Amino acid sequence: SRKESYSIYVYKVLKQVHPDTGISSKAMGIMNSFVNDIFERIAGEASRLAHYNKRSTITSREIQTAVRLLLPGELAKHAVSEGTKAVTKYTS
Amino acid sequence: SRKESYSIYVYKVLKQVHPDTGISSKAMGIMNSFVNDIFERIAGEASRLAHYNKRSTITSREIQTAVRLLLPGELAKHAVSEGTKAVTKYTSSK
Amino acid sequence: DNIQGITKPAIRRLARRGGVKRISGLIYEETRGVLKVFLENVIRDAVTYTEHAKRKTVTAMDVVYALKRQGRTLYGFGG
Amino acid sequence: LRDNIQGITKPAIRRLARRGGVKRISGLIYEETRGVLKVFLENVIRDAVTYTEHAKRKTVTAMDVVYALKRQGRTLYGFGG
Amino acid sequence: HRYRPGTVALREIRRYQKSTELLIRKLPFQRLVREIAQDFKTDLRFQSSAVMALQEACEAYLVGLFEDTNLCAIHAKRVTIMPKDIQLARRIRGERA
Amino acid sequence: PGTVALREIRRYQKSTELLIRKLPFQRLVREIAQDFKTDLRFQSSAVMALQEACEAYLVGLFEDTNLCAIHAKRVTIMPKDIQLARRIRGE
Amino acid sequence: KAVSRSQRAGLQFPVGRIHRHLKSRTTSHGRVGATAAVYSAAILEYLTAEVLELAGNASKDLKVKRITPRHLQLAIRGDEELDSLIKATIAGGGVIPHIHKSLIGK
Amino acid sequence: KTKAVSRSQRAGLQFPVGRIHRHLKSRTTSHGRVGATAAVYSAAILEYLTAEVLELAGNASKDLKVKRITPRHLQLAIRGDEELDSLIKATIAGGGVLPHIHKSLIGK
Repeated sequence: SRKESYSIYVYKVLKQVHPDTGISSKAMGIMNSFVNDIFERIAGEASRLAHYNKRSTITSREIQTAVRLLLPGELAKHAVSEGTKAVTKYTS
Repeated sequence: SRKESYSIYVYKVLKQVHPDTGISSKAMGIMNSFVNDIFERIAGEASRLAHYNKRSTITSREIQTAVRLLLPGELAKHAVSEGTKAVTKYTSSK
Repeated sequence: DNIQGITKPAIRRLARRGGVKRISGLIYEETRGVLKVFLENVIRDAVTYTEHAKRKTVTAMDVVYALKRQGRTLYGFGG
Repeated sequence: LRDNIQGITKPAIRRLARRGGVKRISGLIYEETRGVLKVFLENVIRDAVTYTEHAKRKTVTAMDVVYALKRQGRTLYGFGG
Repeated sequence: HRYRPGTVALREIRRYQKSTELLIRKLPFQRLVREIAQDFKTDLRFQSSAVMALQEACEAYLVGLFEDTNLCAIHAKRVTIMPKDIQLARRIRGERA
Repeated sequence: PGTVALREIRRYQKSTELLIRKLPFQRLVREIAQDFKTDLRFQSSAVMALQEACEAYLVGLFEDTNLCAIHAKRVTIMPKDIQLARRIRGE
Repeated sequence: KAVSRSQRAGLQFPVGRIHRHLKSRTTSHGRVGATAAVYSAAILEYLTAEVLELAGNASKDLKVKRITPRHLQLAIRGDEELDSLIKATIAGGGVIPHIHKSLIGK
Repeated sequence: KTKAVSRSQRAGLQFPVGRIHRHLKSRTTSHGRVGATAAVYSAAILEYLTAEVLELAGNASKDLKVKRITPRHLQLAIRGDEELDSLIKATIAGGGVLPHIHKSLIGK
């Protein structure tokens, strides 16, 4: 049966930024772990945020707050400026 | 509007174990908070054993495992005994 | 400036509860540094939980949740 | 099993030390460091066996030890999860 | 009559280590949390009990930092605490470097 | 004099190999698990995932321990430094 | 005549207010009834260790009514516990006395 | 019936908007996972795999190799000032250590 991983999107993104470069298989497992750790931290914090405010859904703002808590510094104001591109394009 | 707290149950347990004694309104805030905190740790952590095994339903044998991850030393060995007694009484009456 | 109102004798009291006998005169202006950064790091989160819910007063629950997030929980004000 | 903590032989402790950036190691560091490593192993393999017992397995598996580490603030990237 | 240097420092330990009262003045700490807040969102308001939960958390942090600092000075043969002690304690607990 | 001990630092901070012998560490982890349950079997990747986490803890402790020896004006690390680094860390 | 599930377990704490609480922390799926009866009695049983160990404190000071300078001066003195509550300061609780052996006069 | 256009390409993203929705629902979440909140979440995941690969190949280049072996992660993830805060909890297996001799242990 199928096992499923993020392994292709990290490779796709590598060819976005370093078109000559590659990854060893052992160094893929790192990205395939890291990328789902940050998934869980955002899901867990966004879940608590909905609960504290006694909502049921989790709209964009329930995540933009979870990113603006969880990320340390310039990464917060960058990631917030990056995600507000994506939904602004999607809703056209 | 109205709020739910464990304020009555801690007093009811206090009178089980120190009959002459009582507890300040400043100290109730703490006990109610300790009870919430340990609840949220057990319930929040119990969800993860359901994910790791890909089971749907939270169950006694699952909670039993949460209160041997979250509790240290001999404290765990007592809680695990105490809760087993409680289930055995419940399931003998339904 | 308002940070200088964390007066020298107050630092001595805090220190005395912690059990220290004798305090170098450099510790006063250095300790203010660690208090000022600690308050900075929990007020960022408390105002974040405020701005999320659209209200514009920081509640006791906001500072409780901010402190809870950073591993510095308090039982007292609402667990 | 016999006495297998003695198999963390003195030179190996010196290698670990050398990585960590230390010059000179008093002779009492060897028997202290075995003490620290045995306490760490106990507190992680206990969790790893409780994750195993929940699933009715006998074989301890890599995800069990990774979940065991993850709850103590000591997350490991490299073996999944 | 006048005591020896040292006598009154140990008298103060046995006092402030027996009380549970707050050690920073109210208004001077209330001014500080407002000034640090208005740099992040202008025209806030605080609930009267929010600033108390700041103070009760701060004092309990400062007092813990000193308790872990004195451990360094004692190890380094001194009894006096000095900045170089705090920088060690705060580095091993991973806060600053 | 005093230089070859320093030449080892520049070696082991460049290599990323595991520094404890494999079989001796594997037999220790089998010993410590027996008092939790008899007759485990260990998956070959589980024993590795322990070792990778152990060495990374030990070497973090020697990094944090050295800082204490420097504080006492010494060079040599001593158990009283490990004890301090663990007490102040909260182990 | 309705019974209460607390009485069938033999517990003082609310077995059915739990259950309803757990059913709000649950992925998208349900929770067995026999969970509330060893969820509770492993929250009671910390009470009658948190309270209870105050025998060693409130009664020893000849004062009635538990107050916040206790629990502290206990929860951070008994040491099977402490590990459960490290993550928490106690408001208005102060600290246990010490003084290290090198600061006192020799 | 007018073909299909995947939610990723509509958003402008290389990460899978569909897969992530179906992961968020059936996470430890409450019972309503809005679809606009899987786009502002593929984005604030892909952005790290730029901001953390960008600088890593940026150092595989400097050692004159082609393929990013595992230590080249450690030498960024635990070298950039913001990444060192985001990944505190992480041990990179086979990742080595950032080299350093303490300035007081060198002689003269």
